[PDB]
Amino acid sequence: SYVMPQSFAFVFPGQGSQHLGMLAELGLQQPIVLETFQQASSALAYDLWALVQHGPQERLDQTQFTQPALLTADVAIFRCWEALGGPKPQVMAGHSLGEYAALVCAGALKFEEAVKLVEKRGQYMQEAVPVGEGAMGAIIGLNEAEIESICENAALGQVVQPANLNSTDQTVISGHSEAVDRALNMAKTEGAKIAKRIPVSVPSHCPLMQPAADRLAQDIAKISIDSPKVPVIHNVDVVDHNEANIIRGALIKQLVRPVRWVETIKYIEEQGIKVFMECGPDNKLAGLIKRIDRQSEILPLTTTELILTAIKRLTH
Repeated sequence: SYVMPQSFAFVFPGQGSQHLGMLAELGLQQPIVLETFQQASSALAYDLWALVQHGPQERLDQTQFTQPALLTADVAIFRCWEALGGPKPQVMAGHSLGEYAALVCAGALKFEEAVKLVEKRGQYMQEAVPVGEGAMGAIIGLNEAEIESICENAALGQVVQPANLNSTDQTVISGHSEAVDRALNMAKTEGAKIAKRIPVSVPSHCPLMQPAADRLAQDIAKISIDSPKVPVIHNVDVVDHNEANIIRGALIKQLVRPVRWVETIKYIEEQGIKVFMECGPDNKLAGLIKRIDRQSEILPLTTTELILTAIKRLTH
């Protein structure tokens, strides 16, 4: 008899969630995975599946490859969810690059257009800061206020600021490499449990990305955007938007402003949604969400069995 399904959100991972061989199992099980990668490959003009399966590692980890790889992986998983009978989520959110996946899956952006766009996003971001001059760092155990103060004191004329607000006591900072190091050292001085560089060159979500944002804005103006059919909560402002130019603004501003992930998760939970499906490879967002709320449930979707389990959970 009738069972009201649990409300749920899809969360789409970004950078950091890529790995060689990702989706290999799902790719054997579900023809739509290879078809999706074929679509992406036609847009990119190289065999993306081959790159993701065989690498090399260093290749996959370069931004211009990571971005289309992860967008494609996230969309492939969404398509498998739908193919296996999964219903629409009540809301979607993606972490940085993941926001593009959310917009593709919400029907706002055409997949192959988005693939090309995120390749450009990666290319432009890579080029924004000369090699070695930027950095990102993870700080665990201090709150945002404490970290903001640290960044202000460490900057000394350079850029360093909160970049990803990931969980309540987990923040990534971004900026000039020297300033990031100064800030991380101050964070340790102030009692951070961890204050460490992350292995990226590109200082995303800070004003050093402005040159990339300017370039991407030109491309984004040319891409057709439809109103999302499922609300997508944007990183930059923690709200959904229906209007194309407002979505464009949100995507461009995203590059230079922090990813407000903890506020996004809190917003979703305040709406009564405590079941999250991680629509992509790896379990990085589950890690964050569980820290934000230990009572939340985050379900992986990386195999047919996991997808079917997740679908069943909605009514059981």
